[PDB]
Amino acid sequence: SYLGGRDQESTGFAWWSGNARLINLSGKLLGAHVAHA
Amino acid sequence: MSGDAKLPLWLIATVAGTGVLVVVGLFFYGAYVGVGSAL
Amino acid sequence: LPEAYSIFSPVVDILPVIPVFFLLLAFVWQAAVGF
Amino acid sequence: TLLFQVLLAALVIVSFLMIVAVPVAYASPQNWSQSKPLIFIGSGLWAVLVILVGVFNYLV
Amino acid sequence: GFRPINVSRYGPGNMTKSLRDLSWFLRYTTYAIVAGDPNIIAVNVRGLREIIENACSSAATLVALQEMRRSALGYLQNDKEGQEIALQYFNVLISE
Amino acid sequence: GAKRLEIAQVLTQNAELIVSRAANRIFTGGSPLAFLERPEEP
Amino acid sequence: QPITYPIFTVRWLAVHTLAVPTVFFLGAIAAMQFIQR
Amino acid sequence: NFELIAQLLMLSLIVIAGPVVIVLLAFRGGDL
Amino acid sequence: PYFVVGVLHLISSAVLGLGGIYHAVRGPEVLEEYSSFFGYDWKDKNQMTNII
Amino acid sequence: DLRIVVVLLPLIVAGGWALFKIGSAAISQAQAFMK
Ligand code: CLA
Ligand code: CLA
Ligand code: CLA
Ligand code: CLA
Ligand code: HEM
Ligand SMILES: CC1=C(/C=C/C(C)=C/C=C/C(C)=C/C=C/C=C(C)/C=C/C=C(C)/C=C/C2=C(C)CCCC2(C)C)C(C)(C)CCC1
Ligand SMILES: CC1=C(/C=C/C(C)=C\C=C/C(C)=C/C=C/C=C(C)/C=C/C=C(C)/C=C/C2=C(C)CCCC2(C)C)C(C)(C)CCC1
Ligand SMILES: [Ca+2]
Repeated sequence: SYLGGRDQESTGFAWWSGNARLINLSGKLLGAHVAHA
Repeated sequence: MSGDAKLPLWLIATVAGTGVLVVVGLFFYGAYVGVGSAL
Repeated sequence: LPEAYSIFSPVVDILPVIPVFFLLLAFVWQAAVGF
Repeated sequence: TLLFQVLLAALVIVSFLMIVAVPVAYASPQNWSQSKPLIFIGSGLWAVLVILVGVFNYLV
Repeated sequence: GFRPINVSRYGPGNMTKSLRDLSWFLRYTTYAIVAGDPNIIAVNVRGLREIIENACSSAATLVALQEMRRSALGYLQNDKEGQEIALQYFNVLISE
Repeated sequence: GAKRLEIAQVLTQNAELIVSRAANRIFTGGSPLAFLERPEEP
Repeated sequence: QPITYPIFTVRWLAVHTLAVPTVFFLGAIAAMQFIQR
Repeated sequence: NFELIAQLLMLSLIVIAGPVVIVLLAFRGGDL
Repeated sequence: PYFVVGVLHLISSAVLGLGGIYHAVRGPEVLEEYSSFFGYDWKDKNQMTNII
Repeated sequence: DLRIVVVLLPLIVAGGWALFKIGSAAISQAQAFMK
């Protein structure tokens, strides 16, 4: 039903606060830190 | 090339943003050579 | 600064500055779409 | 040691080829199957050539 | 406004209905080519999009079926005669 | 009809590849082509 | 259907003033910087 | 200064080497 | 030894750079849903102590 | 005073490009408001 993606209006977060689409996404948070490390 | 009349805004925000960022980068290079350098 | 590698002394001089360019790239991507 | 020009000059132009071609392959669903292998010949060339500049560091 | 959907957010029981439809979109296209009439494509597609509007993405189906069409006509580059037949028939599947 | 069978005789053996061309642009995290349930032979 | 806008207005003169003396002065600054004592 | 020129050229190549990954995705239709 | 310690960090960033682009673009979005190892929920506290 | 001549030569090619490239629409905008 969901599976919106990364927009303003599916998650309630804007273009800034530009990670909090990845609080609950487990897999792409790993790609945040490994690109950061 | 006209769907809209030119390539869009984020492409021209880059090269006219980098064109700003090179000129203020040219100013900090000019603190180190030239007449105000004391070198 | 090693003798064999040498000539590179142009290219490896700039190599710290590219993590500043990794931040600004993100802004360009955001400007692209979704914002 | 005149080989140490052209080996590492080939490395800097094939690793410039990896700063750009890896998000293209990763970036599209359309070409992923076709392009998936092309990273294992892509990075597999870049792996053994970084190995080959390693042995040619000590030899000169 | 289209983004490609991830399988992990979608669901394995939700996508096993999805992936068999992609074979089924061309299995009826192969049926309609030997049937000589595109009626069976143009009658089993009307309102399929407003059936699957809740579960599947409507924007993801158009881009999938277009490149399903474009890759199929790339296989017909040798005969030079049936490629314009299937271009007429795949365009019924896109426009319906 | 002899030509119309030949269009089906190019698409039937190529239909297993053509979904892997199709689904790889709309799906990301998995090899969806092997995530299918094809109808078995016997 | 369409809307036609005028090219020159008061703001075409408002934005060119403090931009025609901007990039003519940007150039002057660069020129001043290259030269030395 | 040839060395300086080369260094500057290296800096050049590499800055807009960034956004040519972005525009090539944004015009071939890759999901950005 | 000062030269080889940075090239061993310069080459180790590229293979650490492949992970952060595979797991952010091509890889799975639902980290948790897999082989019952990683992912988590931030609330199964027995799992979150195992990460530490 | 030859040096004032070379510095206004980019000033006159600035407006010299403004004649040829837009100015067909400018006289139609000078045709506007009936004056
Ligand atoms: C370990 C560090 C860490 C991590 C991983 C996070 C993680 C997060 N923070 Mg965060 N934060 C931290 C430390 C951290 N925080 C600290 C220490 C501060 C205080 C400065 C903040 C302040 C901050 C803000 C202000 C808010 C968050 C938010 C968020 C969330 C969204 C992030 C986002 O969209 O980025 C947004 C990124 C940007 C907008 C880019 C801004 C870039 C800045 C301006 C650069 C600063 C200058 C920099 C040094 C460059 C200098 C260049 C030089 C040439 C001048 C995410 C969960 C948001 C939240 O609550 O969501 C849940 C939120 O609104 N963060
Ligand atoms: C340390 C910096 C950092 C890192 C690692 C990330 C990482 C991420 N962010 Mg992010 N972000 C950052 C800073 C960062 N951000 C800042 C500063 C902002 C504020 C402007 C944002 C704002 C932001 C938003 C608003 C969103 C993200 C999202 C994402 C995630 C997925 C990206 C995506 O789907 O687009 C994929 C992007 C592309 C395909 C464009 C191509 C770009 C390429 C991949 C860059 C790398 C190229 C590189 C040079 C090649 C390396 C060479 C190789 C050999 C290794 C990803 C994990 C998104 C998310 O939550 O995911 C759903 C999202 O919605 N971020
Ligand atoms: C101990 C190591 C450490 C820690 C804890 C952090 C922590 C962080 N880094 Mg960072 N970084 C480090 C080392 C570290 N960095 C090093 C060594 C490099 C290479 C020079 C970088 C390069 C880097 C880049 C390129 C980016 C980060 C970003 C971030 C933020 C991650 C998430 C986010 O969007 O927050 C949201 C954060 C905010 C809304 C504002 C935070 C403002 C902080 C307090 C200022 C300093 C940021 C960071 C610590 C230093 C980066 C310096 C420079 C490259 C910009 C977070 C503040 C991302 C970011 O957000 O940039 C600001 C980002 O794009 N880092
Ligand atoms: C923080 C780091 C981190 C974490 C937690 C993960 C986690 C994961 N990755 Mg992954 N990955 C990472 C970094 C990371 N990755 C990096 C940097 C890359 C680029 C090389 C990859 C490339 C990658 C691919 C290509 C795949 C994964 C996959 C997976 C998943 C399944 C793991 C599995 O079955 O492996 C099996 C584990 C082994 C066979 C054991 C090998 C262990 C290594 C090679 C030995 C060396 C360990 C080392 C000595 C420890 C100290 C490190 C030291 C050098 C600092 C799992 C969620 C899979 C996935 O997403 O599912 C489809 C997958 O196919 N990863
Ligand atoms: C003397 C030199 C200049 C000439 C000949 C010139 C020419 C023009 C022209 C012809 C237009 C109308 C655009 C069109 O309808 O085609 C215009 C508008 C504009 N110019 Fe310039 N320009 C000059 C200087 C500048 C400078 C230095 C800047 C700042 C970078 C600038 C920024 C703009 C902007 C922002 C507009 C749009 C403003 C508006 O129409 O409301 N111009 N210019
Ligand atoms: C996935 C996974 C993970 C992770 C892992 C990792 C992260 C790893 C890393 C790894 C790495 C990080 C690797 C790296 C490598 C590198 C290398 C191997 C390099 C090499 C090189 C050489 C050998 C050479 C060198 C040289 C040169 C170049 C020249 C000069 C001289 C010399 C010789 C020095 C974990 C555990 C989490 C979990 C499980 C699974
Ligand atoms: C402010 C802003 C802006 C602007 C920006 C700019 C100005 C710029 C950007 C961006 C950029 C411009 C970025 C860049 C990037 C880059 C990159 C990302 C890179 C990559 C590469 C690398 C990493 C390297 C590699 C290598 C090595 C390692 C060594 C040798 C050589 C080679 C090449 C191989 C805009 C308005 C738009 C928007 C808003 C914000
Ligand atoms: Ca160097």
